[PDB]
Formats: sequence, C-alpha cells, structure tokens
Amino acid sequence: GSSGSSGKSIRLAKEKESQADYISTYVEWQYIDKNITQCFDKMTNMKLEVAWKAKKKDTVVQIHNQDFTVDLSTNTATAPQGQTFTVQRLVKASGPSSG
Repeated sequence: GSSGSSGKSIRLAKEKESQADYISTYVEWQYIDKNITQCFDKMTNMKLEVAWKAKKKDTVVQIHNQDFTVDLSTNTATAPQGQTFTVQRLVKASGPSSG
C-alpha cells in the first residue's frame, strides 16, 4: 500500500539555497580590533557568513580565547569582558566587469 506524493508543487526553501550556496562559496569576514584590523580563521570566517545568510540576528565566535557576540544587524562584536569590534563582509571576486 502506497499513499503517493503529497506536495511536489508548493515551492520549498531548500532548492533555492543554491543561490546562497553559490555565493557563500566565496566570502571573507574580518573584525576591526581597538586599533588593529585582523581577520577570522578559515573555519570561523564561515561561522559568521552562515549567520549572515541564514538571516540570523547574531552569532557567537571564539575571539582571543574568549566567546564573543557578533551582531550581524550592526556588524559589531561584543563581550561581557569589555571589548567590542566591528565585523565587515567582503566578497572574494576578481574579474574585469563594468556593469
């Protein structure tokens, strides 16, 4: 006994992901320290992008051996210790384009 299909028409927020995935592939995330400008690790770099694409409000990451709260809305990191930074999103792309 087989019931059969159910909803093969109603679109889904899974197949379209291809868009976000096709982009995320190339992305860069860096944080602006007090008077220094450094970037996150190759593993953390994504931990942020994933939150910016997943429509998240904020993502926590280990910075300086201490958990920090990175807010995408404003793109700024903050910790209960007394340190705050600014996160910037950059797309890795190189090619001669006018439009």
